[PDB]
Amino acid sequence: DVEGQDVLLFIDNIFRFTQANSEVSALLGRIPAAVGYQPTLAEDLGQLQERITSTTKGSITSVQAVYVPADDITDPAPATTFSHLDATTVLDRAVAESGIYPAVNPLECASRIMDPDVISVDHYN
Amino acid sequence: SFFKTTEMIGYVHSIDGTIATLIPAPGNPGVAYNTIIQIQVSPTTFAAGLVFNLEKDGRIGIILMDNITEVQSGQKVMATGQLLHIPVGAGVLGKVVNPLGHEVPVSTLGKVDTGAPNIVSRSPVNYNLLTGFKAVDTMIPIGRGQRELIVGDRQTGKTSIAVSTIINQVRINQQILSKNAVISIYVSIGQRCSNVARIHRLLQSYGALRYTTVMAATAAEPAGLQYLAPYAGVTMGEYFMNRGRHCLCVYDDLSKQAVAYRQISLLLRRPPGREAYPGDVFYLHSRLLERAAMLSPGKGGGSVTALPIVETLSNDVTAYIVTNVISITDGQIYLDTKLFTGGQRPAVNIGLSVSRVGSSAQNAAMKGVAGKLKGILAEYRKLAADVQTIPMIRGARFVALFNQKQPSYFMNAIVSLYACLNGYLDDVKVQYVKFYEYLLVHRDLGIMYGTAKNKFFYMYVQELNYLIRFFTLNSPILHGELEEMLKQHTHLFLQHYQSKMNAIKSEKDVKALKNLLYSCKRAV
Amino acid sequence: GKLRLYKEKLEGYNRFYSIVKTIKMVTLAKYRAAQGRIRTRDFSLRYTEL
Amino acid sequence: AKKYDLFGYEVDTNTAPWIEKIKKCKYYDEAGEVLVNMNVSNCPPDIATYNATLQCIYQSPSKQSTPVDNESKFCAMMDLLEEMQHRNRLKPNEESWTWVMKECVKSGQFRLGYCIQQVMETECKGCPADLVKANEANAQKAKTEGKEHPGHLSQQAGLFDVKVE
Ligand SMILES: Nc1ncnc2c1ncn2[C@@H]1O[C@H](COP(=O)(O)OP(=O)(O)O)[C@@H](O)[C@H]1O
Ligand SMILES: [Mg+2]
Repeated sequence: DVEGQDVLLFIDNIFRFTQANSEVSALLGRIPAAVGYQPTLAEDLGQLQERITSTTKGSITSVQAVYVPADDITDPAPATTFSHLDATTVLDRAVAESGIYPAVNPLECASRIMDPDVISVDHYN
Repeated sequence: SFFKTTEMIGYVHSIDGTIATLIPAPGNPGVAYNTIIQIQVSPTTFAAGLVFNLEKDGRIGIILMDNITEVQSGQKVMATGQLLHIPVGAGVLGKVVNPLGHEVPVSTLGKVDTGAPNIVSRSPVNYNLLTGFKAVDTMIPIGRGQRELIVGDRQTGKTSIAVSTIINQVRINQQILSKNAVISIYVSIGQRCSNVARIHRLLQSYGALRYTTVMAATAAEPAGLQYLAPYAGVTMGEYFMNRGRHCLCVYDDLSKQAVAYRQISLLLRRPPGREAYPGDVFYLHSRLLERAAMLSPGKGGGSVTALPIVETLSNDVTAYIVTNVISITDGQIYLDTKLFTGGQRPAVNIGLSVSRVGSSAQNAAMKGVAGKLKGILAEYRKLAADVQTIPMIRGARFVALFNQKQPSYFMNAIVSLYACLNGYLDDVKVQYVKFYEYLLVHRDLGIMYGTAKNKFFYMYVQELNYLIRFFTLNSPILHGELEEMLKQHTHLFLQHYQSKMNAIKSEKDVKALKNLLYSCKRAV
Repeated sequence: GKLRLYKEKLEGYNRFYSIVKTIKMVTLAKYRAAQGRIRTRDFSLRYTEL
Repeated sequence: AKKYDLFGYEVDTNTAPWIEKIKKCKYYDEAGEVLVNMNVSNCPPDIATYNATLQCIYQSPSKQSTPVDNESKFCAMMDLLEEMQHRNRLKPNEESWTWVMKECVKSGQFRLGYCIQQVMETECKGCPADLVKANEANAQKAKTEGKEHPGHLSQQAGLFDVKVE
């Protein structure tokens, strides 16, 4: 905002934010939602992740790590995060153990800029 | 808007993020249920809130909406004594708006809390609503006033198919009488902020903002707004419905609304049940979707069509929020993840998808071709599991035709499907169907100096669209003239254009063939 | 977790049945072609026995 | 004389008051707003009402003060026919399709005119002549002046080279 600049942000790990809030939320006396997380799980990520964005003044370009607990991608902590992201990188354990590193399962992955308008036609095809 | 204060009902006692409870002021006035209340954050500014609990003590449970950081304990609370009304009309179109009604910078009011039309108020759905997709408009046809669910995983094309349905209306709406124009209302519940901006620009570039208004409650904004966002969306549509006009309502998505309502319910100590949701989470979506309807001739004959989106986690329909919305809506449009990555886009799983009022909803012309397609694809799917028959050839071409990025015009869709039905793409190979379809719509081979001689029927004349809708293709007026156009197009395409494929077996020509064919998938 | 994996185990057997049913049905066609024989047979090797 | 709706309640057949509202038209989008107001007051459009609307589509300019993008009196006109035939269940009489033929020759869209005289001749067994020669005049007008089709699209020999845009 102030200096007006392109900046990188590196959050390792964004699950630990949600998990940290899950500890206090129990002791604060809130009733837990699905899978024992705080009821404000979507709202906690909302106010944090919305601040991470490219404004007119400058530009944040945030890489984040997301822990998938028990390799369960349907869990609220990653599932809620997926909606916020521009390029979702999904790492699979079976791909890692087979020998392929990095362990990126390309079918579950996605990117917004995977589009003939942004990247070249030869890239997309 | 700036709401109307009346009486100072109490003081703020506790806050818990976006929820609060009040203590009543001396006298114990008692605010009415489900009404707006203004909390004085400063002498000049207020902060809105909705009443959700009226306890025996005199205490009043509040759902915070505006200026949540500025709310504090001990602040004064003024009451409206009224249900939430918002700005509604034609003047609100082409703008982004909150559930409370404030415009986002980038008209008589109407109640958000309203009962749905009763038994004698409604009528059977007859008017069609074109999504602009050959897969949908044939097999899973949506009628005006119908509630058609969109389900599937993340990045399966749930938003795109809903947004392109709004964009498909502009070509019709521009040409038709404004009485029958489909005014759209895209509700964005719990989404990322930049996603709303990209949809705004995408709607603006296709001229959709003229016939569209964008309800918006982003992820930054609180649960109170997200909870109320689909209700504010329908209110804006009901104006057009009750005043004899047809409307469309997209909720993107009801999954994030439920999570926002669960937050509100849990924070106010409402007893939770299945997957920690309250008892009335079914009632939440039910009273929303039932307000979408097709009214009778006695009350204008207007409509609000609903396209609720509901995200599933790894193709799991057994989840509580997903199973609830399926039981309310009139069937669904299931988007499979394997079909998306496989190639088929939109990735519409026809076996899983269904429209409960399909036949009556379709156009007379579209009903003619589509009735046969159900018989062909049924036999093709069975024979594919278990030597090429006529159904096997023609069935495979339909699958190639269903792939499309942007929505097709009704004339350009139905003719390319009619060609495949009567078997004009049998000699044409499966990979060259999109090149065949492109040369049918934009270009024309008969007129391309030679064997033309048609008196009226051509594809460049887009105005024939509405004559086809009246008379159908299978009719003495257009049947003979249409079958000329297709006979000229096939014979010339097979002779002059498809002859290249036996030829082209070299570097820089095979690649040129690919780049040509890949671009043909996008433009229908 | 368990809800997804037991479904994917069940989806595994569904693909198993469909592929094995393809072998079943294909070998019926061969069995129909092959049984065009039982009506004939045997009389061709009369003097082969001697 | 008497009529009933789908439930069986009484319906207002008094059409004549709503007809004179459509005559004071000015711009043809206002005719639709009247057609809404009849249905709202349990008074379904009569066969004469649709023809009175069809008249206003022909006579006036387009929607209202400002012009809309890609105006089409024919498309607005043919939508109204689809409403009366399929949904409301009313066969358009000889007057209905004569208003359609007038708009083809007036705007100059002769290619539509060829299709709709075929329609008007068949089924409803009537050839109005007056407009047939006026339509055929516009057909010859396109041929002798320059060319009848788009022109730039037709002549350009594609074959492998076709622009995708
Ligand atoms: N019919 C289609 N053809 C090609 N690409 C599509 C189609 N529909 C969606 N997409 C692509 O898929 C991606 C995700 O689409 P989106 O509508 O955001 O899905 P979801 O709402 O399920 O996340 C986008 O980048 C979009 O370009
Ligand atoms: Mg989406």
